[PDB]
Order: sequence, then structure tokens, then C-alpha cells
Amino acid sequence: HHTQILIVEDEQNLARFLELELTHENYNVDTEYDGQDGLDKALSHYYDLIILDLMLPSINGLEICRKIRQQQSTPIIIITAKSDTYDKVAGLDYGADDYIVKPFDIEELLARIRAILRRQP
Ligand SMILES: [Mg+2]
Repeated sequence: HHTQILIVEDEQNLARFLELELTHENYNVDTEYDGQDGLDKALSHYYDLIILDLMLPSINGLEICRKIRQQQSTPIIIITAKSDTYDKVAGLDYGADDYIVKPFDIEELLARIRAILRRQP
């Protein structure tokens, strides 16, 4: 009944902050701090939207994005300190629906989540 979000982010302070802020907006949030654990969770459960850090232990977020896209059209937002156009283009072309440079303001993330989920059936 709740919208379900997965966050794969190894900086645990930010992961916890995003979880709290999204929960306050009535999302249900799962978090994983390891890239392999995050991919496994994304493939084994239905999420409405997945948020992926790029520099993660075990598996990089771009590889997580690619493996998810073999199996699912689930919306993905990449969050990362990699701000070069090269990196933005790579993430989007791997299947991400949006790409936000860290550090970012929570209100922008929430607005981009709403914009993406607006179009899902
Ligand atoms: Mg990281």
C-alpha cells in the first residue's frame, strides 16, 4: 500500500538521513550499504524506485544499474559526487532515469522522485 524505495548507499549517515526524510513523506524505504547486497535486494523484491550510489563496495552502482536493467524497468535515480558530463551521460545511458550530484538538497531529490513516479501506472 506504501510506495517502496530501495537505497543502495555506503555512506551510512546519508543513507539513514534519506531513509528518515523519505519515511516522513510516507514512503517505505529499504537500505543496503554493500553493492552486491543491494543488487540482490533489487532483483529479489519489487521496488517502485531504486536510488543508487556509484562508488560502492563489491559492485559499482553503474554495474548494479546495468544488471537491474536486464530484468526490470524499475525507475532508478543515481546519486554521486561524479559531476562530469561524461559521468552523467554514462549513468543515464546505462538506464538511470535521473542522476543527481552529491551533495544535494533533500527537497530536490523528493521532487525528482515525484516527477518520475508521476508517470508510472
Ligand atoms: Mg559510495
